[PDB]
Amino acid sequence: AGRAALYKEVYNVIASDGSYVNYRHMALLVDVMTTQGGLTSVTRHGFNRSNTGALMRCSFEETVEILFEAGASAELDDCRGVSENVILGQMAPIGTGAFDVMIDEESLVKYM
Amino acid sequence: LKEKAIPKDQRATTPYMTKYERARILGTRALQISMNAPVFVDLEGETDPLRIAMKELAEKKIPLVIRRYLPDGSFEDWSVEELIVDL
Amino acid sequence: VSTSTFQTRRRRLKKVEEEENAATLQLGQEFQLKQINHQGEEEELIALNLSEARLVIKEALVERRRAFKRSQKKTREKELESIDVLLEQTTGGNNKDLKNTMQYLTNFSRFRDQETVGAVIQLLKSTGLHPFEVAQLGSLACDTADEAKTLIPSLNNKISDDELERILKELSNLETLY
Amino acid sequence: MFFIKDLSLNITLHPSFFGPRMKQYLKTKLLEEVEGSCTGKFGYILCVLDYDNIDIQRGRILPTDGSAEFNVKYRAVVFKPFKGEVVDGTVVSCSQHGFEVQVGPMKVFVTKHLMPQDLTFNAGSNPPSYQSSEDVITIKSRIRVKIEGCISQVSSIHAIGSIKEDYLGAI
Amino acid sequence: IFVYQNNITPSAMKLVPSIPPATIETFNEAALVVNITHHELVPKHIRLSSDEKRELLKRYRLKESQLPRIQRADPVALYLGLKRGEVVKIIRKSETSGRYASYRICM
Amino acid sequence: LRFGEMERDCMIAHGAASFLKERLMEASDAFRVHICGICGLMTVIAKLNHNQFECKGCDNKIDIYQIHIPYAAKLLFQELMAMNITPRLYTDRSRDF
Amino acid sequence: RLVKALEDIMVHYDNTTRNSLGNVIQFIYGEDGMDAAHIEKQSLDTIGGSDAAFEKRYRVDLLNTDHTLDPSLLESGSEILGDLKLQVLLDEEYKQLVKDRKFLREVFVDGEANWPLPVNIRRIIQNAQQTFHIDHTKPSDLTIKDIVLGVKDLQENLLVLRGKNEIIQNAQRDAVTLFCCLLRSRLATRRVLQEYRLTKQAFDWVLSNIEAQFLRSVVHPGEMVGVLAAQSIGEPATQMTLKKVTSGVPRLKEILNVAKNMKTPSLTVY
Amino acid sequence: VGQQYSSAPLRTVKEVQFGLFSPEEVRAISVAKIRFPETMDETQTRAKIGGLNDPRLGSIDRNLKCQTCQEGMNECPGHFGHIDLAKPVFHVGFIAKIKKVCECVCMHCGKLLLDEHNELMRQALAIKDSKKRFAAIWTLCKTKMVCETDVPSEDDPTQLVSRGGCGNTQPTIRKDGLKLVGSWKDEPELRVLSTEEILNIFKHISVKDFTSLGFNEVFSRPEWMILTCLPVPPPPVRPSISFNESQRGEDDLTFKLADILKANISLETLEHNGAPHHAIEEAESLLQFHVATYMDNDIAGQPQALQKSGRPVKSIRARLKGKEGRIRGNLMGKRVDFSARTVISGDPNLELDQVGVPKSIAKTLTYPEVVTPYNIDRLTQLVRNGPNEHPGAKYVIRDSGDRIDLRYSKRAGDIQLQYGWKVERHIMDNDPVLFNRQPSLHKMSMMAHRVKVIPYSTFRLNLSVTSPYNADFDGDEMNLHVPQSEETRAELSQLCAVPLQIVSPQSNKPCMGIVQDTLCGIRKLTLRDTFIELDQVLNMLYWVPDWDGVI
Ligand SMILES: [Zn+2]
Ligand SMILES: [Zn+2]
Ligand SMILES: [Zn+2]
Repeated sequence: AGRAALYKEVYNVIASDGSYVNYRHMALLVDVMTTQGGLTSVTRHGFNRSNTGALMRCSFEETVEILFEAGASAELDDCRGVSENVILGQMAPIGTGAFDVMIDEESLVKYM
Repeated sequence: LKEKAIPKDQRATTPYMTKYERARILGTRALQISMNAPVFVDLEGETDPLRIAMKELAEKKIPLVIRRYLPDGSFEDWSVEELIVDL
Repeated sequence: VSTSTFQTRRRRLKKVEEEENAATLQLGQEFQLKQINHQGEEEELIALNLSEARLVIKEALVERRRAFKRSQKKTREKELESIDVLLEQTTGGNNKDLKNTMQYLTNFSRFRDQETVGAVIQLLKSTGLHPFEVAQLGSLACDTADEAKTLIPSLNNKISDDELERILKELSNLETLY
Repeated sequence: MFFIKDLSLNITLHPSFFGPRMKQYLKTKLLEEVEGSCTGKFGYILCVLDYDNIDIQRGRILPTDGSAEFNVKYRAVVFKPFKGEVVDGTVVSCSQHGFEVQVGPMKVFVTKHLMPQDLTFNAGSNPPSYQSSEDVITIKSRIRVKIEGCISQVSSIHAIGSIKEDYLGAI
Repeated sequence: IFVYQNNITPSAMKLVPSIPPATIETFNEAALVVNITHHELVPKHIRLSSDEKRELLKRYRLKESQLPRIQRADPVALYLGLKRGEVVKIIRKSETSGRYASYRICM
Repeated sequence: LRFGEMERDCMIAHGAASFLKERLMEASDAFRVHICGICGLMTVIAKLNHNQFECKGCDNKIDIYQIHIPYAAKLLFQELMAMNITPRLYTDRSRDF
Repeated sequence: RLVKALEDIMVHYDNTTRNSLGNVIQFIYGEDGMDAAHIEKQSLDTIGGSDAAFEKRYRVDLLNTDHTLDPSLLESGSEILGDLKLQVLLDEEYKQLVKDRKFLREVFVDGEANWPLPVNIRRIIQNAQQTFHIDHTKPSDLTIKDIVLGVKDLQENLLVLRGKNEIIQNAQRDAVTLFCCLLRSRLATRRVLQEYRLTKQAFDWVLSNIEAQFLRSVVHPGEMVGVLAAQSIGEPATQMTLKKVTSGVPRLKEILNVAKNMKTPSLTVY
Repeated sequence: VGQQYSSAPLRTVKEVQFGLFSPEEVRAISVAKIRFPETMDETQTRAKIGGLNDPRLGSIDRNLKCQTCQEGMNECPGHFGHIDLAKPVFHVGFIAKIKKVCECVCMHCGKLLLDEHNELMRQALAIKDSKKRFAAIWTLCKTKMVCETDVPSEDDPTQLVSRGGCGNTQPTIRKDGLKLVGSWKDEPELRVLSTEEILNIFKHISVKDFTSLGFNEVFSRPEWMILTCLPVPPPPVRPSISFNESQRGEDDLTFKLADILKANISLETLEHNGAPHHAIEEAESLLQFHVATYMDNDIAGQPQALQKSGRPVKSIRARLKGKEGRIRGNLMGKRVDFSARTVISGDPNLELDQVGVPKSIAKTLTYPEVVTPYNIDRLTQLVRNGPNEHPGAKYVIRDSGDRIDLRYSKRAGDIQLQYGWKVERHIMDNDPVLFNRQPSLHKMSMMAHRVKVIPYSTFRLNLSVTSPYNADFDGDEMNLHVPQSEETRAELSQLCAVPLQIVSPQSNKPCMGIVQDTLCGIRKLTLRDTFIELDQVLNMLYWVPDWDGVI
């Protein structure tokens, strides 16, 4: 009922300007904020309190500090996030980089 | 684990090729065509590797296999020939 | 881009584990009994004697010499000279090590027949002794139980002295005449 | 002693080699990079067995360049010597310091001090030999040696062996 | 279930989880007066069996942490008498699908 | 020219992963280091003229990997190292999840 | 802020919207598994008007001289008179449409016909009338069986989720619900042979085009749904050039920061 | 790549393991000893002394050296050193975690102040999340200030069992900038807690407790939060720029490090020589400052390490902090090569999917192409035309990675090509590009266009395409990025392209329409009052590029 009330207000703010946004985007942010069991804030004390990779979390507000908690809690970085692949200068698993590509020895001889 | 290789039977992934997929297959295939890779489709007077790759995907003569990764760790291996390029 | 295996241990930062390799079956990390086959299953360690090894190599060189002919379309002294020829075709000079190993294995060959080598392996695998012990007892030509338990110091009392003597005396009958 | 181990190798192919008989060049590059090569961890990698039944696998293409990373899985006859290992070999070189006995692809050095009392050096007989009231070690004699220590090098592995303990020396 | 008019002493409440395997639930008389689930924007939360939970995680291929969560003291969580680890198939209304089946696990 | 956080955001939204890899590495920064297989630190004294390596404090002249990371990353890591924090980089995972 | 909070969030190879950890956010993106751009605003004819106007537009009765389809509309119209086997399917169609009416009036409080859904049904009809040169003079060859069973079969082919098991089949069923209600509202036996006057060829083509246009509309695994959603919220909040309660930028930051101390606390009792 | 080949296998970072540096590990990794608090100029000779900067670490000049690797400045990263502190010191960031752990464990014995025997402790130990587990444990045993030896059994409390040892009283620890003070109880024993004391108590903590306190016996040991051995950063982190000869040009950190060595030497001196005990702790409290101020200067405990100018010194903590910092200044957002920025002008004769790029930006921005049979003739001609004839090339990169600068090349009018090389050629017509406008608030603000090389200095975009870019032609500037790879440009074509962005997924509707001039024009044109004769009609037909040829 909280998820519901939150969308109702967000939508009332988009309509306060008098503009239109497709349900999905809002329902997405809204469900992101609720999944955690309650109403989770959108600030340094909100998302930067999550289980997510230390390198991702350090890219917003609490840098040196979260890195000190990484070195203190011997934190492990899964390298499955955007920010963490961006810092490492690699092909992030987003869009184009979600799947993988391989050649088939069989098909290579079939076509010729 | 390599057990995570989902059989060629049972595939929850869509039979169609995604925009991200066709763009990477074509990109990589054109990049190889420029590294002077062999061209399977007969070049109807084609100079541009992108166009060569486009005809290669049209004649389904590309030898590429897309390894789609399922969130848990799992994967479903699909061919360029296997996928539908309706789009 | 060099040479990889199959078994990898957890990088728990610390290194202190690589112990001295001794006579008393203290083989390398890869070389222990529980080796894992490429398909993903348990396998007893592989250890050849100075004859069986030569046979395996000679088999695989003949099979490469033949494997190339398909894709080409679209006693004692005589052996040295035959091996010279096959090696000069199957290898690209670089294998100077393999060529030397081929000459050494053909020289110090205990049994020059896959038949006799087979009967030897039947007599040896029946011990229940470790592959390296089986291979070494199959490459070293001993006559005594004391000589054997000294040149191979892993034996000691894993086998009875008299029983080992019976195996030893059988090997001497199985011996190859040049 | 000679082991037979199941090994893998990461070979990288350039798109120019993406033509029907690719398998040929993959198998060939594997045999260039591995055959004859010595490593500390595995020893002298002598001969890859079964040319045909070598795992080709699906080669993962990179997102930088069109090159393909292949993990070719094979099996080979390997030679790794150890301390305590008793192996026979044939002399190669000799000096006042000692003689060098050749075992398989390697050279195991036997120091003067690693030989018994009676064994005495004499260069005043060509080629320089070793004398005793029964034993004479020269140029290419057969000796049973007990390896005491190993040195892991480039594409080489050497050892130091003794013959002073019982049932060893010339055969 | 225990219905308290105004309050229970902390000397008493010590006896609440003291007796196993049984569970003692505590709800205020005033808080009961109006039903929560009966409200407009409260969707239908449905308790799941061990087999239902195992199949949910088996089919979608997830870890328990990988699931959206519901607080232990949530109005609907107490109403349903949900225990730490139980799942609820929240079937709600969608302005683009009509129905959407969501899932929530206890905290 | 600055390809700012804004530009980063847009490219991710678009889904052009290979372009963003190029623009972050290839075009802009670009760097190759020799990290140890034991401790994920740029320790390995790579004498690549005569292929000598070695990670002192590891006795590792065997297990070394070359990695492509921005110089600002090599920098970030060396600045975290400078404050007594170990940012170990491992080429192969264990977590799975 | 929004951008950062939704970075790692994208649609996977199973249609689930997940993050860097792998924790699920939305089971099938947007509750329907459709790509935003392919969706258009359409009308659900099964919602409004009187139950009498509803009956006038959907109800088909082969057994009643004062309700039967005139054979000038249906070729099998003179021989349809009385066939209960076919009538049983008309009673199935009409029971489904009435179940639809009551379901839609349950989803939308106000009962709004206009909602964003894939496949522009409106267009295909017109497009068929352009391609097949449909003339509202000559009778439609189609069998009352061909229509009802054609729609019933089309529903079975409108996929979003492929998975073999029950949970997946039930999820697919749930997500497609609203679109199938719109499909049924526009593909009734009255409308098909009176308002549209489709031929067999035209009808079978229309079905194929709805199927293809729907199958195309499904979200693409890899779609950066998170960052896209963040920027879709960001841009109109920036272009915000602005009975008394805080709205706009203040109420927006108030919500994003989850103010326990809110500027304008309002309560409304019915 | 950092230029030059190494046989070492190339792999991707799939895991990032954080933790702490063990003083023994810092010492092991250390390539240099670090003894001199000076820099270069050994007897004033322009050469680094074997003490601070290049006692092995790395070169400061255009001259090889880097312990056996060398390779010059480029290709070779810096190598770390070590500092042996006479007395251990606290770490700035770890100060509070040190305090918290001190309040969690009994001093002298090193055992947890709380044991399993407590019901609320059992409830706490259930949490396996390091952060939440420790947050619970501290809040729980900050109240307990006596290490209980005797604890009432899970049977009846009449039978107390010895859970551990020492019934010793714990002090009420409170902060004081750089040091901690505690008190035991008429009158409380207010005493100073020393780095050494705290270290030994930490060293004494059992592994069970270690991990159950939000740590790790392998990667992050509580003990290592107090620094014994300082890791010396190499010259690339602290650049020393010797401007030709007569200049030095050091760095902030280099000064703070030299100040630490000064503080350390002054401490060591008083330890060995005349030790007035509570007169030595003066150079220790200064070392405590210097070391902690080397990492963080923007501290709460007022004194900032100001330079001999008034600059409070550029501390490591400040370097990393974003919004044009290190993370958000060099890794999240960075400066790029193959980019252009000029004024934008509107055009009705171009296409929607195009961008007008000036000839001067065309002859500057360059795509590296592959020498392929399919275009070998074209590339040979570009190489003939050179860098100034519009259709030409700037450089020729060989397979060997060697680059020929076509302009300084005297025989660049005979040069032969061979397959697989790279011809860095000028931006040719119809080459895809990323034309974008700052600030990039939504997907649409970053679109992929087609190239149309035009004269006159401005970027000519299509009138209708200003709508998703959100900026007029009132002197607006726009970025333009050159994709370097065939796959990279393929991405721009099959993902970012202008026709694909027409229908906006932000609001399921189009974002581009007909605007301004074209808009008022089309309305006035669409009427029963609007009439046009044969002559103007023939031309209006001819102005349609895709006209059927039927009047
Ligand atoms: Zn190391
Ligand atoms: Zn160096
Ligand atoms: Zn104590």
